[PDB]
Amino acid sequence: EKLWVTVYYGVPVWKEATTTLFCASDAKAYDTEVHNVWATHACVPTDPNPQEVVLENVTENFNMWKNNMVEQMHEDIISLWDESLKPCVKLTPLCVTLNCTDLRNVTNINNSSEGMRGEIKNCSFNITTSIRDKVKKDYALFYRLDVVPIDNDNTSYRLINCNTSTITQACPKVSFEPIPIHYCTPAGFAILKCKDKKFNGTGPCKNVSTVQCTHGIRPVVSTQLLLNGSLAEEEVVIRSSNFTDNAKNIIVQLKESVEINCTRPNNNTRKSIHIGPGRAFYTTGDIIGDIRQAHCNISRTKWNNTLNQIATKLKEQFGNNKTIVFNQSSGGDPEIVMHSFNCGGEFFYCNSTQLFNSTWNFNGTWNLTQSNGTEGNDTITLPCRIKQIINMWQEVGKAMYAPPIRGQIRCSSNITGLILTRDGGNNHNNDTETFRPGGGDMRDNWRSELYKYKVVKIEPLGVAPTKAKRRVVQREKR
Amino acid sequence: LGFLGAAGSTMGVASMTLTVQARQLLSGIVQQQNNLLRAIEAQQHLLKLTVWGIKQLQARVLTVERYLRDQQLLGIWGCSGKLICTTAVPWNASWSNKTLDMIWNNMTWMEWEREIDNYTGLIYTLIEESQNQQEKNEQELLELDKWASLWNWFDITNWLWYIKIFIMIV
Amino acid sequence: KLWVTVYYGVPVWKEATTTLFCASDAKAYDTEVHNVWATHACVPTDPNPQEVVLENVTENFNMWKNNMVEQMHEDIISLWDESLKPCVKLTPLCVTLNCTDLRNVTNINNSSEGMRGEIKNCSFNITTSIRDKVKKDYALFYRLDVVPIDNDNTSYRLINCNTSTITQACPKVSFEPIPIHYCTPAGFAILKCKDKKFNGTGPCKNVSTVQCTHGIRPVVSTQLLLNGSLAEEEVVIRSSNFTDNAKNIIVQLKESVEINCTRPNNNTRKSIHIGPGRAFYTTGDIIGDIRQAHCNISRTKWNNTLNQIATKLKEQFGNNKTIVFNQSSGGDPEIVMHSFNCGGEFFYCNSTQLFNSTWNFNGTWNLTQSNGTEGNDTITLPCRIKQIINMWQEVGKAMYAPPIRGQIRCSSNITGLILTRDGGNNHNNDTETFRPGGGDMRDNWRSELYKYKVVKIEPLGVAPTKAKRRVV
Amino acid sequence: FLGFLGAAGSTMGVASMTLTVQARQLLSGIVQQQNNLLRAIEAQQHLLKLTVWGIKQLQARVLTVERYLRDQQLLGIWGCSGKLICTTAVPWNASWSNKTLDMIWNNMTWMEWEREIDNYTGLIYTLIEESQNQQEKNEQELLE
Amino acid sequence: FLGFLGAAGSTMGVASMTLTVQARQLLSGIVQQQNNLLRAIEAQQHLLKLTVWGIKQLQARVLTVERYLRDQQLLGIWGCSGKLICTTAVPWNASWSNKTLDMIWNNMTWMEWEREIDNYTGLIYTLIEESQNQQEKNEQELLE
Amino acid sequence: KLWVTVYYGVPVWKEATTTLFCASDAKAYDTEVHNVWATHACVPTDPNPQEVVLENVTENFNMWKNNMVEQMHEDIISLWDESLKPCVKLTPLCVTLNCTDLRNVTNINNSSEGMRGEIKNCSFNITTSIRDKVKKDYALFYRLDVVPIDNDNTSYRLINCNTSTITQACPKVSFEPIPIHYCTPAGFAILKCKDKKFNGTGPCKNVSTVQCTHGIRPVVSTQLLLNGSLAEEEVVIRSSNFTDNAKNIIVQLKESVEINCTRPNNNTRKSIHIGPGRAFYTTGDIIGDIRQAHCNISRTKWNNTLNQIATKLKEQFGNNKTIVFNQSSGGDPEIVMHSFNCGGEFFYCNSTQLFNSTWNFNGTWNLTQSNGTEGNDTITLPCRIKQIINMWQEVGKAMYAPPIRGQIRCSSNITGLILTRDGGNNHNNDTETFRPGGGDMRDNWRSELYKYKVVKIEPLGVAPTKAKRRVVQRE
Ligand SMILES: *[C@@H]1O[C@H](CO)[C@@H](O[C@@H]2O[C@H](CO)[C@@H](O[C@@H]3O[C@H](CO[C@H]4O[C@H](CO)[C@@H](O)[C@H](O)[C@@H]4O)[C@@H](O)[C@H](O[C@H]4O[C@H](CO)[C@@H](O)[C@H](O)[C@@H]4O)[C@@H]3O)[C@H](O)[C@H]2NC(C)=O)[C@H](O)[C@H]1NC(C)=O
Ligand SMILES: *[C@@H]1O[C@H](CO)[C@@H](O[C@@H]2O[C@H](CO)[C@@H](O)[C@H](O)[C@H]2NC(C)=O)[C@H](O)[C@H]1NC(C)=O
Ligand SMILES: *[C@@H]1O[C@H](CO)[C@@H](O[C@@H]2O[C@H](CO)[C@@H](O)[C@H](O)[C@H]2NC(C)=O)[C@H](O)[C@H]1NC(C)=O
Ligand SMILES: *[C@@H]1O[C@H](CO)[C@@H](O)[C@H](O)[C@H]1NC(C)=O
Ligand SMILES: *[C@@H]1O[C@H](CO)[C@@H](O)[C@H](O)[C@H]1NC(C)=O
Ligand SMILES: *[C@@H]1O[C@H](CO)[C@@H](O)[C@H](O)[C@H]1NC(C)=O
Repeated sequence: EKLWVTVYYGVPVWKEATTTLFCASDAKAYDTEVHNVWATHACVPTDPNPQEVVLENVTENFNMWKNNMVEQMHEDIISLWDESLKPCVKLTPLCVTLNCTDLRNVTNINNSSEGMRGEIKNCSFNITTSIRDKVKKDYALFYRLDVVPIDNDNTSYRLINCNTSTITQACPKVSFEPIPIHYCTPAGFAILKCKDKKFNGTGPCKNVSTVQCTHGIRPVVSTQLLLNGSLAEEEVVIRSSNFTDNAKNIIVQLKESVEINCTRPNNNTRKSIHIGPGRAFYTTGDIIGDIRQAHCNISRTKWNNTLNQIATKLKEQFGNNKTIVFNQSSGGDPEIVMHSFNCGGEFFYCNSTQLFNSTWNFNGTWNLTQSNGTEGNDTITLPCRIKQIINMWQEVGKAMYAPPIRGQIRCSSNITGLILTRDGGNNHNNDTETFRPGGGDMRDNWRSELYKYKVVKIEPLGVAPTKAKRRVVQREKR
Repeated sequence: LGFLGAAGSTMGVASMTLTVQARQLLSGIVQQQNNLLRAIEAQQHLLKLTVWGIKQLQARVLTVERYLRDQQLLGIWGCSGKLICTTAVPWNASWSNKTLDMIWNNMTWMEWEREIDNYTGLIYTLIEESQNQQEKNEQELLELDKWASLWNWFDITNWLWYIKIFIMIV
Repeated sequence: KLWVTVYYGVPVWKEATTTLFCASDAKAYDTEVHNVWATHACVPTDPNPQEVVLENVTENFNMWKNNMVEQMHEDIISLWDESLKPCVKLTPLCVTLNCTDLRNVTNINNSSEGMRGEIKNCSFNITTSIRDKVKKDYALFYRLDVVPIDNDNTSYRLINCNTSTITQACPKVSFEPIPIHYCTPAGFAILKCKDKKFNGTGPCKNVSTVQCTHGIRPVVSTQLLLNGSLAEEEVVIRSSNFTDNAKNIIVQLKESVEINCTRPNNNTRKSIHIGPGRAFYTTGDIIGDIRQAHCNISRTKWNNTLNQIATKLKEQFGNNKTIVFNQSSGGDPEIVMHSFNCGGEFFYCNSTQLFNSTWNFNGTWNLTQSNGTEGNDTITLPCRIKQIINMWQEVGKAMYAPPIRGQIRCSSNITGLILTRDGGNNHNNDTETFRPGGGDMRDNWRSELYKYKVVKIEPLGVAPTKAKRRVV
Repeated sequence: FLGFLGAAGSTMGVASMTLTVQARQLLSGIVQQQNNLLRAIEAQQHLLKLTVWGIKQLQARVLTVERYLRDQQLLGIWGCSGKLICTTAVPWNASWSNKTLDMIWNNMTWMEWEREIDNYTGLIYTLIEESQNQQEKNEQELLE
Repeated sequence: FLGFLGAAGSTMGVASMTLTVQARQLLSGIVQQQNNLLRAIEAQQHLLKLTVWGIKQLQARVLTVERYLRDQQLLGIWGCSGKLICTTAVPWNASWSNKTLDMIWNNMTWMEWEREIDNYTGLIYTLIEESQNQQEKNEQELLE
Repeated sequence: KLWVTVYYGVPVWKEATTTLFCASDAKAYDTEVHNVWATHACVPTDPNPQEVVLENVTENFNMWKNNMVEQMHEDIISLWDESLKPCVKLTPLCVTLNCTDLRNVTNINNSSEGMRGEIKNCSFNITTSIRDKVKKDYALFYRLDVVPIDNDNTSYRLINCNTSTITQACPKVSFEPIPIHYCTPAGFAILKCKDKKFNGTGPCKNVSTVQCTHGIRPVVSTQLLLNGSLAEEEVVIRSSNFTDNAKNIIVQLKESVEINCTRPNNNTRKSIHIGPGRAFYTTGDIIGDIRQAHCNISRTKWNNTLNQIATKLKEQFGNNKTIVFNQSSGGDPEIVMHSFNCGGEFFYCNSTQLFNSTWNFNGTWNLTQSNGTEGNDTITLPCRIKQIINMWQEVGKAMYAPPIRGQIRCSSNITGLILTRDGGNNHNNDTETFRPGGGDMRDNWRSELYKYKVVKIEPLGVAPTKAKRRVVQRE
């Protein structure tokens, strides 16, 4: 009946801790030696076979809002972007009055100036390059949004954020293509994966596994609709900090991939004007062919069902006997008001009014509408304005100019999630709930993937009472 | 696999008795990973302190500290030899008032430590380390025995082969 | 017969020089504010420091050759350098500065009472982020920040302009000094003298060790040590060579003297844009009468304080001695006039009413007591503001401080004095003189680090014993 | 009982029983024991992008890691890697301070005894290195 | 490192003479020695600060330490963390080599020896630690 | 029975790539004021280095496939990046320069010297820190660093000003090369091929090993190799593919040739303050007249050394082929003119005289005799001076050398050549046309890291034995 401490190295005991994660991406990118991605350049290779064990009989508590991974991932992507644009030309010298004459395409009225009118502004200006004593008059086919009327004059515009921020042009060579990034924990640490088929933002996650490396979390930054992300399993899942609270954002994860065909159907000849010693400012030379409106194609039926599905879950989350309004964003940052995301290296400010507009009766028919022909289903095209000057999402002092991508641009992203925002607005006799689209927080975008991951440390050493005792005998012979 | 698992299995379960194996595997996985990492750093050689570079560097240091600290304790406790090591320190009812069957067959390792954490320090950081210090002293204090050394020398004088000759006669 | 016995963990330490790290209090974290000294970067301070005492020990100390002083000298200046590194450079700001006597054209507020000239309302045509736009803008520069130019009664310019850059201090960063705990890496330790009186260099009977220094506020002050540590029931005087004059004389006080300092000016902030995403902050309008900055000091307290110091100095330079407290002869305003930072605002005070004392050796030394507060006018120190500040060891690299919106209130604790013995021929009359000193971040560091020294711990040890390695 | 360096003034004998106290804090350090911090910085976050202090803390860490390792490596060369108090077969030398064990362990403190042996130390270390060579050689003959 | 491998790799036998028992401890000894010399240097200058060379030395220090650990970790996996030359219970799968033990030790150099085994060398290591477990499981039955 | 036994420290290495740390005596750290290629960082070299000779060891060394050359190149470039990072930039100085008054006295001064206005009393309406006030100043700029504009016989600018940023190097920083010992970390080793002459790639008979490389000077030169190493008993020609014409021909000499070089002028070092805390450095008149920089080569020694190289070239392409040392083909001046740095000052020396010799195997030559020891033994190299150095790899990132005060004198040790074989139509004529080359600093490092090869150290080793783990078997 005598127990003595017996130290065991390798006991299966762990503790919720935080550690410096390291990136691990496929080596193929290193072999291609493109090294144009704003990350992955020095990112180590990934274990060909992911190593995961089943934590059976285990019940770990998981909290998305308290997942330090999201905070770290946020800092990582923020720095990676800064790192990439750190050594690239700035548009600080380009800060002059811009004589923005409308594109000669206005002379070609055709049909409402072809696709769009005033979207592109052939602006001219006086610049001082490496030669300071000598000034130079140059023209740049800038788009709208990037220009702001200044003197209230007809052809008097200026680069947006000329004084509010320092416009830095991202090096044209660099490529803004998110490639599967796998965050990995160092030895003595382990990412816990909420394996539960369905899991609310916070709470004990039953079905649970673990990984030493996150799945390929593409650092895709997109507003409202989450493109190219992790699809929900079987059931669309809505996650909020405080659903009843309005300020809080609402993370809706779609179970099915709504493929979106976005393209920039304009053949573009890119130009470059030298501004500063060994510094060249890239702009657009000419829009060869009729100027057409950039647009994205999405099956109404698919989206109609997707809005039907989410609506049901929103009803389950709140009052199943309440009305539900998908009103469009109530103003705010252009990114928040209109779906935005990167495609081919150009950010597409695309309208999403058509997407978020339909409403639903608590007792309305809940059937999945089928297609009624190519013309019947058609596609939800979106008026898109390309804003090259892109400001930081959480800082005003920093803004980045975007090099024009020469030639036709086209992408095929999968819609995998949607950020919404509940607004009670004193619903008359309640029985109503508005869910305008949300976005603008990169963290929110990262949570959509780390929703299951949870970093924990490991403690192999362990002591326990055992009838056995250390034998005081020391002499080998006696 | 890099993972011990078997956390849910309560202490004493065949898995908890076969932990040694999974631990030998893990200790090995550490090299399988370290060697892999080293091989790459030899090829890519992008150890440049980049955004990921610094991360990799911090990560490398953390792993070393983890391995070193756990081994240091083992060494001071006189347990550097193998994972499992019985010690001479008896358990106090204050540390726990449960039968071995309870503390084991009934408690999982995670659950167990949780209760002992309140005493974990006094158990090993103090008494256990002291035990070894006293043992070490007694060792050399017993190595000054003159007759023992002379008899021990006699053993090396024949290198304990005389007994083998007896076996040869047998 | 004996055999070497390897003893691991022997309690033996040796003087060493190593890098140290700061461990700021976790309360600073909670505040969630950007400190210039990166108090947030500093690791959390261990709740209770371990001050294990080394009994039966007599460790010698050398405060004048301590590495930590030099190491921190660099650490504090680097912290400032990296803090103001990414801030507006105020480079284009310098141009032609046409100025007026006061922001008030006449006695609009208090021209008569207001120190005429202290405003020097200078106007200038600066270029905004738009390269093709020039704008006339006005600003207020205390005489200490404007130099007459072209000998034009109204033409002036920034003081350290032409010579070096004057980057404005990033406005978000706070300059509130937070206690800092320099901690030794594992395998290293800091030894602390507990002796109630310590010369600074020599043996120590009460010696303790700490893995972490006590909290030290990195305050930079001249002719004075503010918010510093206190001696023990005795003012202590330390100098590498007391019989030498140049060697600045460090004094640690046993009693703290309160110093209330404030800016009685309600000021506003004007963000003149100078460059894309670069906003220069200046004072827009002062709301009300203009009152010069000052500091309140007790007569008796300061009197009693000097008395004790004077005695210590006679005990240092022969009993029979007359300690004459003179002021600084001349040199950089930094070391001529007592200067200190207050709520993100530099203050140059004329401590003439703190360093004016002859005191005959044969005089009443009875501790002066307060009889009537009305009669005991709290010494008021004439204080001004030098917004542009300059590095102490470097001619170039000057820095600007953005104005703070509103009146500022400070109340630090006098805790030390820096002095410079001058061997005037009058010494033949035993009239010892100790002019105020300063001008060296190191002198301030030596005052707070005298009791600490860092030693590497060597756990490896050998010893002879009758025990022998047995093969069997 | 005694603190980290509590046996500093204690005789070599008394201090010999407290060796573990120091050995326990050779690698154990506040920065290393931080693990997860109650601060936005997580495991030194990212060295705060190599801050003035981030470097210091990083550097200070490597010195604790290399130093402890160096000390172990030594004991490892001397064979008694895991052991704390070892027993060498190196015969003692009279020149190394002709003193009786009573004075050494009941009077001289480790700090004092070291200062004396400092003059002749590295030599002893080499004598152990070659003694293990002889030991390994002898053991090899037995293995054969 | 002064006498770093003072004697070059001869026939594994001639190399496995006193040379191995000595050079090994001398090599590891001088390795620590030169590492200790670096400690005095960085203590004397303290100029190593994220410089082209400062980053080089910092990464080099980390490399050496982690490469030392991997070697020692491996010794630990097959309970050989004590003696530099530890025997195992694993027999030699003739597939690894048919070479006469004499030749292996009389007409073969370590440099050549490892290559023909570079394929199995890793396979062997796994058997070495797997057996260590078999032996421990047996020790776990010897109840000692 | 055979039981595998683990052996620690088995003498086995493997070609590896490892980060190398510079090790210099740092004897210049005491002179903290003086900084050179980060001398302070370089940890002091071991006072007693020992080369362990690898007896009965043969190894292959690929002087070209040598990672060290690559690392040195990256470290050398990064060193310059760090040195120029905090230094000033001539961005605002790229103004229209009214370059006139080539020289004060176009009569007695330049007179016969081929000066023809090398320096120019160039004046320019540039601003200063005052910003508001704009002042015109005059500074002598070398015709080499200046480029004419509008051909108005007046408007001029800096050769790279419009297309490249010029960063003024900090004057306090010296550019004297110091011995840098590239030391490998523990667990790694640098093999040393000790054959008398090494083809550059192949099995090496004599092989040794070093913990650190021998002192290697960071010398950057073109068409020549200065303060370098010497060959063994014989000039050695080294190339990746000699029979290929493009591959640069690396030659290493067995003996050294003194190259007395000096700028024989007393120069006043005028400095111009432009921009807050920014000061440009230039020349304030030349004290006295202008003497053209020149280099002294032993006429006979050179004749002999060239003959030695020629004989080896015969041994490389058949004696039948005549060795024709032609002058540089053409291209950037850096390569066209043997250009090096003297005492922190960059030279540009015409090398036509040193490369104008046809060594026809069919012509008899009994070496050369310096009977006229006094005179007629100094091939005076017409040396020009340049201050604006362009990055050897990129178009941008140029650097200005602040003028040095007084006469700049030096004496290096020619220790080899960098040559270029030409695909001429005279291949049938058998006339190996070899012309001097340069512009690739990697070659400079190869010429010194040729005898080194970094390899990993794997101490752990396995070996079958007749012994078994019986000791631990019983527990
Ligand atoms: C570096 O050193 C070399 C060697 O000294 C100098 O060049 C050689 O100089 C010698 C004279 O000292 C030259 O000799 C002359 O060559 C003529 C050409 O024929 C050559 O080839 C035939 C092949 O059958 C040989 O038989 C013959 O000997 C030569 O090698 C000969 O026609 C000359 O013959 C005689 O007549 C002349 C006068 O016409 C006399 O001066 C001679 O003494 C002799 O009686 C003679 O042999 C030799 O050709 C040179 N070689 C080259 C490569 O040009 C370099 O000039 C020197 N460089 C410098 C810069 O100093
Ligand atoms: C065992 O060793 C013997 C000796 O090396 C091997 O026999 C040799 O086989 C090779 C290759 O075909 C021949 O070139 C030799 O002539 C053989 N020598 C002798 C002495 O017979 C044999 O193959 C080995 N067996 C295995 C399977 O390892
Ligand atoms: C230098 O020595 C190498 C050998 O180390 C010679 O290279 C071999 O030459 C033969 C015949 O010329 C070839 O078939 C081989 O392929 C070559 N390489 C090897 C590795 O054997 C070489 O000819 C010598 N000379 C030069 C200029 O390289
Ligand atoms: C102080 O000195 C004065 C003058 O001698 C004397 O009258 C008085 O009693 C003394 N005591 C006090 C008030 O300290
Ligand atoms: C530059 O321009 C100013 C203003 O016209 C003039 O005074 C000055 O002489 C000019 N300098 C040169 C070099 O022409
Ligand atoms: C070169 O060509 C000549 C022709 O005269 C021939 O005699 C000689 O052998 C060839 N090769 C050598 C070794 O020079």
